[PDB]
Amino acid sequence: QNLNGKVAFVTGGSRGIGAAIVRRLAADGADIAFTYVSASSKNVATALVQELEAKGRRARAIQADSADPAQVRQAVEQAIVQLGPVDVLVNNAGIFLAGPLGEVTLDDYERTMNINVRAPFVAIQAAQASMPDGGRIINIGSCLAERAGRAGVTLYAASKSALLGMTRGLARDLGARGITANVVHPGPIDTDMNPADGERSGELVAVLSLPHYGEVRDIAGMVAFLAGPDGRYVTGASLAVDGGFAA
Amino acid sequence: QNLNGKVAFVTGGSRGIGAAIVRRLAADGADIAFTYVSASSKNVATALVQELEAKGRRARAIQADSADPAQVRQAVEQAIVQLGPVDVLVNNAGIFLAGPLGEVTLDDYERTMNINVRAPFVAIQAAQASMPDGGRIINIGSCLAERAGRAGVTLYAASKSALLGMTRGLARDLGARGITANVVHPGPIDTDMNPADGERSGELVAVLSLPHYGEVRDIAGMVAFLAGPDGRYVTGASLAVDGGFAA
Amino acid sequence: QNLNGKVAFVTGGSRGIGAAIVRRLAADGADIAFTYVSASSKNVATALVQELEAKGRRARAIQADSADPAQVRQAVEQAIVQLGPVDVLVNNAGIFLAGPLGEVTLDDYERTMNINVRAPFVAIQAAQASMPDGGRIINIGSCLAERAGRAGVTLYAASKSALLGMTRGLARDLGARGITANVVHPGPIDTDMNPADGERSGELVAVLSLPHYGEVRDIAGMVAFLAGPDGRYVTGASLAVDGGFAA
Amino acid sequence: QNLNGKVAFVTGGSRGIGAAIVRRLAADGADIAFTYVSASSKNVATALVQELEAKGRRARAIQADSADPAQVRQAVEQAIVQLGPVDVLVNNAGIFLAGPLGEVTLDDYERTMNINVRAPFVAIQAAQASMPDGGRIINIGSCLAERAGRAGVTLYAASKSALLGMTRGLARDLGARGITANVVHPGPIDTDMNPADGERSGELVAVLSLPHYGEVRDIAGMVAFLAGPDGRYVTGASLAVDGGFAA
Ligand SMILES: NC(=O)C1=CN([C@@H]2O[C@H](COP(=O)(O)OP(=O)(O)OC[C@H]3O[C@@H](n4cnc5c(N)ncnc54)[C@H](OP(=O)(O)O)[C@@H]3O)[C@@H](O)[C@H]2O)C=CC1
Ligand SMILES: NC(=O)C1=CN([C@@H]2O[C@H](COP(=O)(O)OP(=O)(O)OC[C@H]3O[C@@H](n4cnc5c(N)ncnc54)[C@H](OP(=O)(O)O)[C@@H]3O)[C@@H](O)[C@H]2O)C=CC1
Ligand SMILES: NC(=O)C1=CN([C@@H]2O[C@H](COP(=O)(O)OP(=O)(O)OC[C@H]3O[C@@H](n4cnc5c(N)ncnc54)[C@H](OP(=O)(O)O)[C@@H]3O)[C@@H](O)[C@H]2O)C=CC1
Ligand SMILES: NC(=O)C1=CN([C@@H]2O[C@H](COP(=O)(O)OP(=O)(O)OC[C@H]3O[C@@H](n4cnc5c(N)ncnc54)[C@H](OP(=O)(O)O)[C@@H]3O)[C@@H](O)[C@H]2O)C=CC1
Repeated sequence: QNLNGKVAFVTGGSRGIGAAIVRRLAADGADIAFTYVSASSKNVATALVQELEAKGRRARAIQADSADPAQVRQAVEQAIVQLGPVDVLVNNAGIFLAGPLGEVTLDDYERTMNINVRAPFVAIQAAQASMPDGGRIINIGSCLAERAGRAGVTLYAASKSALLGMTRGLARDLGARGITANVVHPGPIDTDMNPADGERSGELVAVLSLPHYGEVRDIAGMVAFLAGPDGRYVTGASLAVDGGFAA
Repeated sequence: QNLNGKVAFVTGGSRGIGAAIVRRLAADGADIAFTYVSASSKNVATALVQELEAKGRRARAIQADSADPAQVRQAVEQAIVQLGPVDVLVNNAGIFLAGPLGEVTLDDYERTMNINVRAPFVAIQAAQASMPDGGRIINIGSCLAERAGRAGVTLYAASKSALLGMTRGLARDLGARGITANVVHPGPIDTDMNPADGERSGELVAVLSLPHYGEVRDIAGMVAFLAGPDGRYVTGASLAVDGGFAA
Repeated sequence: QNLNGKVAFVTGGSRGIGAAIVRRLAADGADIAFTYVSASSKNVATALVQELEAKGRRARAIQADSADPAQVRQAVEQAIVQLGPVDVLVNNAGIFLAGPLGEVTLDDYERTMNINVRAPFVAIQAAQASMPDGGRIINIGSCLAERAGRAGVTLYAASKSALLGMTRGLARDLGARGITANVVHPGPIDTDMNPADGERSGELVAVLSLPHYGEVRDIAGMVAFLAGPDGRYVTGASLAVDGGFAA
Repeated sequence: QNLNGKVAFVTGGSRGIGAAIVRRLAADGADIAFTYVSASSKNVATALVQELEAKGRRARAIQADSADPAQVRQAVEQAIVQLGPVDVLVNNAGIFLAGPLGEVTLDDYERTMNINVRAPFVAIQAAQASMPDGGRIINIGSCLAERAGRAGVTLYAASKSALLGMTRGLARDLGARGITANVVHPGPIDTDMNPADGERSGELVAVLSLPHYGEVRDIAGMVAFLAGPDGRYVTGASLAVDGGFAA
């Protein structure tokens, strides 16, 4: 289709929104490389690769801890060597540590900032060197980057709003090559990080414009749109897929 | 066909961005009704309708001056009886009157607010009474709504930023019915109203992230995405298709 | 006395937030002219003039229905004849019509748009020609301009988000003369229009960062800061005085 | 003296914007503690302290590299013991590293994020434990957090937009104690880091609404406003003092 002949790199592709993104981009015809960290995700990841090869797509699963900048850079470099320069980079892997402000530890701080901020920045730096003209960079942000709404999300909210300025700076840095950079903001999305049946799920739905959690395909479709022909003129933008959480 | 069996209504569908939207939504399978104002556009408008019928879509062109609240309301009422309840309402017709602040007249003001603000609001009121659950409302705004950037556009920017609160409030009003309301913000788009080769065009390209005007298909593609299945959880959002004018 | 020798114009200065603005600006040394609409307010307004003159300030009370553009223009012109060119223009008078979207009437729309949008533009257009270099324009917006948050405020929200684009275009139109233009956004404020003890008031406090309504001096203080020496480099900004409603 | 009897903490208080803040908050009557990093600033820092003591204020200058979390925490703890619990915390010290995206180094990343993001978070965590009810947190951000405008500022813009989410979450975390948290975004301000006569200054003045750089008093005045009685209902806000750079 419209991604035929293109290479996509997706951090966190083993499950949740990232697995939905890799499936959607592969269906659009991209060759896919994606990362995972947890040892418990190794089986899921190699099964995911087998599912994509069975559809005739090239695919690689790469273990790379986003907490470690060297591991993210190596993953991209390995992806480039095996599939070629990356056309679509999707920074999706994330961590959510929430709680009373006085209990936040330095490990909470370094871990959140390395995974949610520095890793996307390192993947971009590694990928951009050889990204073909008209390339795409798509960061997964969060509705909490633009509105905290509640107590207990200060550190997470700061890591995710760091991507706003990073994305706008990237759209300026790379626009002369036709490369676009956008950040997508999910509202509540039914995944393991945020189950739709969690005890907190109900008070959250109460503040949405649409009275329900979204689904992982909602995010994958926004990403597929920014990745394809229809995204060519969208850049530097914050695109909320949040059910009207912000309205 | 992502829009098969749906009805779409589009103000200002005879040329420019509005024409590209009607072609795109019909090509996605929607029956289309759209408005035009000048008698000079009557030929172009009815040629457009036969072009869609020749592709097997039902389509109707209705002459309705956006300045007149009854004409817009009657235009929507006519489309509902001829094509059925509208699933996709696209408020696109607009006027751009620019110049020194001291030279602004009351006719400039009433004409700008009647066309850019009141006409969409009237069209939404007529369409919403019978819009099926899961429907879509899409206002065409402007990058000048979020950043004026220059002298001489105060009246126009006020009329477009008026769609921001209107859209967010509509998302809340209609969200229990699954209906979404979004505003898309064009950057410079090569049209009759904004030619890519106008004498001021170069200084506008100079402040962009991507160094060229966009094209009418770029706005149409965003509209088609919000109109379809992948837009189902986007609501109350402002979506820039501006080449990074805002980055 | 940072406003000594300056003239202020305040729509709606007879009560609520506008009465607090005229009091605060006069205490800073401004000669003041302000408008009222209700004949029932003539006693409060002329009482307000008497209180200011007893403090040695020049003051004028001018009846001007904001629904009528001509009355606003003539009020500004009279203030100018009486006190000299206005240094500080404060657009405060406003109307709040809320309710179900299907019950909005054209009278609701016309009255809301004339009072909340056209009247400020007309006052600015009257005052700007002879506004001294370094003057100030301050529009009173609302937190609902940036976030509707709930159903029933669509029309009001659109009227208020119209001031964002108008204010940013004015900051461009007039900045070469040193004139600033800003919009202030009250959060819930205890006044006649929004009593703190209304039966609906409690659910609103529940979404604030500070757990209470604000007070009219909170807006008056923000206005005084913009009017005076510390505001000289602030222009085109949206300033929330909303108790953290948007946070 | 609206800050009488209160204690203020200001990182980077020896010169530029931070010195003007320490002078303004002391002149409003606060006892002040502030940090510096360079051994070369030790004379300037202790001279500033003597200037404040000569006006009758208590003041302490503490060398503390913001890059080092323990030094930042230690400085806040030392000031709490010496001057008492902090009422007004001003995170001002910052670093600007600009250049091509591909040349950004690990040290550029680590130093920018440790200084612009982590140090403010650490100062806040230390001060908030004993901050008196009704206190104020004021982060110094940048107009580049909200709009990059140009190529070459990606890292810096990411570090500053991180303060947006941090500030909004802090406002929720602390609002129940009456504490406010806001970010001030300077435009170009004539200092050592951004001299008003630099070769790049003219093209920058060309994109402003006011056609000149601001001055350090313009920033000190907005902080003093936030710190005082008139800021009591402002929280979670982004307040631009940018000459209309964003208009
Ligand atoms: N879902 C939501 O409601 C919201 C989500 N977001 C953002 O969406 C993105 C993911 O959403 P979601 O799918 O819900 O998250 P999940 O926790 O459900 O899935 C997490 C994925 O990220 C990967 N990941 C986590 N930490 C690391 C790491 N240190 N190194 C490498 N990979 C890692 C996991 O890999 P493994 O399987 O190997 O652990 C897994 O594939 C995140 O950025 C999150 O912040 C934004 C707003 C709200
Ligand atoms: N193109 C750009 O660079 C930008 C565009 N926009 C917005 O995008 C939208 C369209 O832009 P563009 O395509 O350039 O506009 P064009 O002027 O090229 O096309 C205008 C269309 O609107 C119709 N129209 C105008 N006034 C009325 C009215 N009173 N009643 C009915 N129909 C009317 C015309 O019908 P007829 O053909 O009969 O005249 C025509 O079909 C507008 O909302 C515009 O403000 C915003 C920012 C930048
Ligand atoms: N109150 C709140 O919590 C919020 C307030 N706002 C905005 O703040 C502004 C004032 O709010 P508030 O003071 O609470 O409202 P009030 O009704 O309490 O005070 C209104 C003032 O405006 C004047 N006024 C009202 N309508 C007109 C008109 N058509 N023509 C001329 N003068 C008029 C009245 O004059 P008279 O005495 O002659 O009637 C009165 O002095 C408005 O623009 C409102 O939208 C924004 C968000 C929330
Ligand atoms: N000025 C501008 O044009 C703009 C400024 N800003 C922000 O405003 C704030 C101040 O601006 P400006 O006054 O121009 O900055 P300056 O560089 O002129 O002053 C720097 C101050 O920060 C201190 N400092 C720097 N690094 C450290 C550190 N690692 N540990 C402790 N103290 C440190 C310095 O201490 P010493 O004296 O020991 O060096 C000095 O007091 C910064 O956050 C900046 O990014 C935002 C937008 C535009």
